[PDB]
Amino acid sequence: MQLTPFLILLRKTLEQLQEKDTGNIFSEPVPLSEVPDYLDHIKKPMDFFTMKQNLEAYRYLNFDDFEEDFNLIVSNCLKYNAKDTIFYRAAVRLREQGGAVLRQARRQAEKM
Ligand SMILES: C[C@@H]1Nc2ccccc2NC1=O
Repeated sequence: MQLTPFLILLRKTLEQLQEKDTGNIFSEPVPLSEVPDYLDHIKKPMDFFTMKQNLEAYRYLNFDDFEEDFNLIVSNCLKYNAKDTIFYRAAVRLREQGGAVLRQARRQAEKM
């Protein structure tokens, strides 16, 4: 498999995932200024801006490593926030809508 078409696919997939995050609540790292306790139990924060930087640093060389960091965005949010919050439900919705995006992208990758 060739590297450039694969990264082109990951770039498109990342854009499709960001489109599902309409509030842009996962676009950038969680502000530790407003959430000073966030690192107490979130051992690896993740967000789409960080994912873009990892992508361009050639840190995602297979679909699973890309998908793992997306799942981290979701799982961090479910962990930190109470179930009755907008944040928690936004993570549920992203898990649902992003899973469909990821399944189609992986089918495209496996054709390579
Ligand atoms: C991910 C999401 N972002 C955020 C921004 C500002 C305050 C708290 C949060 N908590 C979150 O989980």
